[PDB]
Amino acid sequence: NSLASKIMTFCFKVYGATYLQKLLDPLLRIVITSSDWQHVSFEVDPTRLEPSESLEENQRNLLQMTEKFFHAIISSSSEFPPQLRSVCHCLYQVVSQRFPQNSIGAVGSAMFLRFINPAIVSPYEAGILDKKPPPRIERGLKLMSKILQSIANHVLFTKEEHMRPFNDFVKSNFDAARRFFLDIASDLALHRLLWNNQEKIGQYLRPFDKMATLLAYLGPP
Amino acid sequence: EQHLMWDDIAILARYMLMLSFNNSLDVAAHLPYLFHVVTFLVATGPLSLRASTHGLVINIIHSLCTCSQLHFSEETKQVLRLSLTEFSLPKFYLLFGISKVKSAAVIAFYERETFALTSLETVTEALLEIMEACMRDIPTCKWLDQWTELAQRFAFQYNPSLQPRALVVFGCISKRVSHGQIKQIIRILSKALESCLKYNSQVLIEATVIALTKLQPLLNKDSPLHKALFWVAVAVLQLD
Repeated sequence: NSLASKIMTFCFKVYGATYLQKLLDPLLRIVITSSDWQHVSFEVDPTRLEPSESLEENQRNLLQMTEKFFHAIISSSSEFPPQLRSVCHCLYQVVSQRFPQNSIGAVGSAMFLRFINPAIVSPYEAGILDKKPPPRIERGLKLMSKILQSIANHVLFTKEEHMRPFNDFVKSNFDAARRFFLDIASDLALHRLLWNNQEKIGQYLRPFDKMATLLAYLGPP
Repeated sequence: EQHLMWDDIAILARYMLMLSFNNSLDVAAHLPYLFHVVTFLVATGPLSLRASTHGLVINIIHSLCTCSQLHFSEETKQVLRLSLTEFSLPKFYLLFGISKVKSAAVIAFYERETFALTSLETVTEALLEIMEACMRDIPTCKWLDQWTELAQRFAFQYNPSLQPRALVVFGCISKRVSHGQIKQIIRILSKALESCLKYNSQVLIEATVIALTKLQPLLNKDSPLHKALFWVAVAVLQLD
């Protein structure tokens, strides 16, 4: 988390809120209102698994939910708002000056890590839902975002042994997300903030001096 | 301050402060001549005269923001408003040889900072940015040309007290220069170094070198003098 990292997440926030909200809310309501009928469980950690539930069955439940969630994101190119498409392309070109090889990967990871996945894990706090989903859904959404991040980072699971069974799923969807990233990446009391940090703006190495006066006239009122 | 006519100048500077608020009616014919007076006076003499001379500039800038005869743009007016703000800063107090005071006004109505020409350079470019901003809006004026002539006259003529100040100003304000003017400046530098064989001389050397600094961006692209001035600088550094 640096200032430029804050700037990027802010642009995703103020421009993609309506984008995420209308994209994830239908799938979430299908996961809660529907499929609450059965004992849907996404628990794939064996040491955490109840004796009554089945590992093979829960593993399928996770991949099905992850599949339609991933499909809805990849197929959402025609609904991507233009302000972000400008942010990701601006991010695409600047890194390409120093890392021209696979520079598109950095855009897609930050896209999923700082924008898509945090709203998937916590839909209520992101403003997408009216209340938190049931506890069994919250465990599945957290596990799904771990899979979706592996796809975005183009890296297999190598840490937790219970996420390796999904490596075949993430290895196949590598380039589908890579195509989606290549798509979206191609085309106030300010004076109160100014004067509070105005002290010694001229520490550099004309405009900083000029600026100190406007800060002293506007801010001190 | 020693000069045979110092009192006569000091008196007129006093009048000029009082007049300067009424100069809100006056400035349009005068503005160059007032900065010519500022240029010589800017930090000189007893502290009350310095305070007066700071006030003189403040009041002139304010007068340029409101003369009912003028029609400056919102950009030009904003530049002047920000200039008033800038001249009100402690930085400009030190430039005018004011230190140890809350308000220049109070003292206006010695601990000479032994005058640093770099301070006059700073003032002069600020007054130049004021004049330039205005001159865009008033195409029918001759102000900078008259200031150039007035400063030029005093820069080139022999007068140990004023000539350094004038050279600094001439250099700062000018928009063109000739090899014959540079010859006169470097001849002044040389004559000032002869006088060092025989403080005032040193201030004249500093002035000529500052003048050469401002003047050298003006010189013609194929002039030898750009290369020559590097050695003028080297020789100056050698002085210690």
